[PDB]
Amino acid sequence: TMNGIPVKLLNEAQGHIVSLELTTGATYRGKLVESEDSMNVQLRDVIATEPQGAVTHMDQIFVRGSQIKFIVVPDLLKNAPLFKKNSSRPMPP
Amino acid sequence: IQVAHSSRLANLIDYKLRVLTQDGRVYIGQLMAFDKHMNLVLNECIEERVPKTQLDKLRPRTTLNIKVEKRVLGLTILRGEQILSTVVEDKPLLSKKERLVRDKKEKKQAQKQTKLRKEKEKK
Amino acid sequence: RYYCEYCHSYLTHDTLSVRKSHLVGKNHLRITADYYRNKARDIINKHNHKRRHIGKRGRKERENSSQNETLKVTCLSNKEKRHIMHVKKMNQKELAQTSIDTLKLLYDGSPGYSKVFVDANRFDIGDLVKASKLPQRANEKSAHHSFKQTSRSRDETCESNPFPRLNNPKKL
Amino acid sequence: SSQIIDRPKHELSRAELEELEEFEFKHGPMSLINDAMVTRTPVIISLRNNHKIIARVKAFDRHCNMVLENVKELWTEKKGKNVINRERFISKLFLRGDSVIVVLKTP
Amino acid sequence: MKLVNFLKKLRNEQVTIELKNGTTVWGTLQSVSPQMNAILTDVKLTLPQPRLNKLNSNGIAMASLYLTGGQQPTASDNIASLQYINIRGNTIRQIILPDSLNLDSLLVDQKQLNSLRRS
Amino acid sequence: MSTPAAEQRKLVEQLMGLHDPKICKSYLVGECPYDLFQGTKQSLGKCPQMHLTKHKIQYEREVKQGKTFPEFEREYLAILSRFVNECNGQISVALQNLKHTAEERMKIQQVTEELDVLDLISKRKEVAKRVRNITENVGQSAQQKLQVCEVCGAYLSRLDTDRRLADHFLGKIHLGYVKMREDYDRLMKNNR
RNA sequence: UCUAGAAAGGUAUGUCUAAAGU
RNA sequence: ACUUUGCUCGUUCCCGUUAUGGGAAAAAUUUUGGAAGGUCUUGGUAGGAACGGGUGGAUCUUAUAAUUUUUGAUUUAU
RNA sequence: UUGGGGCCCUUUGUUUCUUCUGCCUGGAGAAGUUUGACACCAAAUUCAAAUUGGUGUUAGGGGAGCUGGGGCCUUUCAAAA
RNA sequence: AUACUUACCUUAAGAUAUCAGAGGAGAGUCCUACUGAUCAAACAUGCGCUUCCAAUAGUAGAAGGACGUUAAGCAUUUAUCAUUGAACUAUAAUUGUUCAUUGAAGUCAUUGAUGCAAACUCCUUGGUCACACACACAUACGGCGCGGAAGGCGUG
Ligand SMILES: [Zn+2]
Ligand SMILES: [Zn+2]
Ligand SMILES: [Zn+2]
Repeated sequence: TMNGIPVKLLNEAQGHIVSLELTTGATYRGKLVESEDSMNVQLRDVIATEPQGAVTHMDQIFVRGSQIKFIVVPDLLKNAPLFKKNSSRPMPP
Repeated sequence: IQVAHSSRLANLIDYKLRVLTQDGRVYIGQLMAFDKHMNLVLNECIEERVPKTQLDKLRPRTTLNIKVEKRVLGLTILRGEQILSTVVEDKPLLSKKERLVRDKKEKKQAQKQTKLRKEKEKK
Repeated sequence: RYYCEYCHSYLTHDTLSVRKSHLVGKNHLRITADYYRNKARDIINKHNHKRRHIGKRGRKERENSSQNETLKVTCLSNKEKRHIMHVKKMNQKELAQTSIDTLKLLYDGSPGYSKVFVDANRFDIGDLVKASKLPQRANEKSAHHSFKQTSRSRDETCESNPFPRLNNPKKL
Repeated sequence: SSQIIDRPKHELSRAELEELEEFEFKHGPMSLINDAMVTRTPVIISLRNNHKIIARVKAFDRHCNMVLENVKELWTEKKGKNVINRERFISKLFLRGDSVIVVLKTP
Repeated sequence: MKLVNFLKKLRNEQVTIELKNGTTVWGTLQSVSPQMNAILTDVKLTLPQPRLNKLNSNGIAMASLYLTGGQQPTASDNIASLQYINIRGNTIRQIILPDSLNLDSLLVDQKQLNSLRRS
Repeated sequence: MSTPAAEQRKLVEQLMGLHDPKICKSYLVGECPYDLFQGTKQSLGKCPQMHLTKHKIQYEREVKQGKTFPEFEREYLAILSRFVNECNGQISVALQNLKHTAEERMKIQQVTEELDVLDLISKRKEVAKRVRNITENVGQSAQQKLQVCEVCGAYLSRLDTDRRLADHFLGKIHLGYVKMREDYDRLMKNNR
């Protein structure tokens, strides 16, 4: 349908280091390969913190989208174009 | 601080909200986007919590002081299933008159941009 | 539909197989790299100074700093300050771009060298470098350069180059 | 009738959606709440948080959220062998329906 | 019938929203969203002590009630008093209506009446 | 559809004798040619016979242990043979189009003038003019440089690398038509 | 029984052809 | 309520007369609504009006109370 | 036009609307203000030079004209006592 | 810039405030630069409306931080189990106790972690405005200077 600024921003951060905390307590942090429309993400070369603290390492992971609590994208995407309020799209096809 | 009575979440962009969540945590950050599912995008948020140890100090019976864990998170997006309430904390960096001036200036620049793009593609 | 905000071009019905092929398009990558270089350049280049809150100076401060002395202030012409600012901007960029890399040049013959410093045989980031090499679906992209590749394998041993001085070395 | 029950809900049209909702209230499982709204019998609702309430139903909805009147909440609490019974009287009340378990109709 | 269109008609009325946690919110109601996202102006958040000596309150809701930030500190009971809270819709258990309102004019569904009359 | 339970309902309802015209036996054997080319630019429309998964896994059971029905094979071979011979006609048309470019009139008179210009040191002058005519034929090739993909019939080129060819050869058209050619080779070996 | 004419584009891709001196 | 005949009190003016009547204004004044102008004070000043869209974005309604957000497995309890 | 005094010059790229000239024994001179002008980032053609693609800047204060609104006053008109 | 090749793909429906009246078009719908009332938005314009806006007659001060130091601060509390051997209190999967083998997996930290209190240093923010260096007040206090920020209420 329409997605709006947060899920579209998550699609703007494909390729860069993100840090996300699931709803079970874990914290995964790696390069985000493919996100999807339902905030269903993959992550490559991640550093996986278990809830009681034991950090391990694992090559790829596919979290369910429904379990995410937040996703911490890089800082420069503050200046992303989708946050521009007055936009002038040229013409439909 | 005083917020206008008829001010929904669409109108509080660039305020500094204080979003409560399902776990006692609180994300004090500047709002800049939201959605139908109410999953915000906080700019400079600081995820706080009250620990399991100092939670006895809040139990009902000078003042009370609680030591919270400020944990800085830069440009989070939240998941809207978790949110519980939002409370405004601080007003923006700009005024209202200054935001009016800057919004007219941005719209003027966008219309000049589309004018030049159209007259360049016709040439 | 979809609209590439950076690209400024619309697209037909937003299917992930069309959208993902746009997002690794070479022209979209040039437009996005220009956008983010310019936005980082704008937030570096923007000198926003604090607003000035001038208080009325007291008497004894006025006697002391009226009886110190007056200092000459130096200022330059327009072409001088323009040339100086071009020099300062290129010096800040080469400090930001450079990096000390002498531990790589200095272990160049050591026994386990290909397993650590090669950067393609590393066990942590080993698969990523091969994975992100890119398709190069352009024949002339490989047909441009006519030098050697010098791929140092991981299987190399201690036996080759037994004496490092005799194979001609370079001084640091 | 059969034509609206048998088909999927995305193939109906708008008049058939409203007809299906009227059919689901008048001949269905929520006809218990509808009969208690008309016939003024008190209902006993067991909410999910172990509060039982007793009231009359002024209106209901497809989600089972309902506007009550003369609400008498009744819950029990304990910590170990100490146990009391509590009661709270609320005059008019809107119950968000995702917490209900078993609407009952008093004989 | 959709019963949230009843809640949209209550404007500028004091309600007492029970949340799913146990904490109750008491303030001037405002524009209610179609998914029942209530906005309250002058709230008096509180969390009821269980009124048995040995028993516990909600821990999560207690830490949440402090971390709204506006808890009036020196008081005894968990009462926080702030302005403009924005309660998300799926967390409200029941809403204690004011007593003075006339249900027999509020509960008339305009769209249902239109759909029964025009068909 | 819009809600995912609707699409899931669609799938389970299409999951829940076995002869007659109602069931596309060509899909039942496997890879209906009106199914493999649904969305592409060689689209035939819709498959006329309906396709259904309960029948297909019953056929999987039947050819796993029960039996094989060779009427299904001869129907599939008829549909496969008519499509493959039709696209053999179309690749003949494509190389005819290359020929018709190659025997274009003004280009033939230009190469005829350069080949009259081709007419020991006589052999050295003739070889220099013939290498100029070879470069004229190659200039006509540099206008095109087209070969024909022998399976699908679409154009290709050799100046292009292996990777853009690998971009072509994993197509919907080319994989579908490779599957058609492979079942045709299998059935023509097996029937003969 | 109540008169069937399917699109025409978008993005991605390589190659050709070409336009430049001091 | 209209209508006439005389008495009395009475806003203002005239007359028979300064007792008191006759006639006129059915007035002087106060309030509301409109036009003109005085002065004070605040704002704008290069784009605006009408129409046309197989035009973009917002908001609402319905699919949508069935695994991915909003009709509940976070008051930790048996 | 000149002379004196006070305050500021962090205006740090010495007024930050742009370009050129220019300054602490000074606060200055010219040119320009949106189918445009200017600053900068990127690249390939093997210095620059050139084009193509992007991001921005185009300001603040005062005065005459016209105009939107508010308050008070005066004149007139219609209505109520 | 132009041209050709190949890949991928071709759109959920409806609406734009409500109520009520009058009029009209073959019981309901639709319309009215129709009419009233209600709601909403913008723009103006107002209130003795409410809150807030930092010394120079001095080296100060308020709100917020420090992912700053003293600081290994002061006080507490933790650091894997098994199979066996030698001894061994002992319901356990010899638990308890010293030493060893073998075996599972095994975030780092013990200058840590949790509790408590103070001192010092450093950031960011604003009218550092105008007039004045003064004898006020029970109806408690001329809120009777120019502004600016935020909210309340009313009108056009
Ligand atoms: Zn693009
Ligand atoms: Zn078929
Ligand atoms: Zn092919």
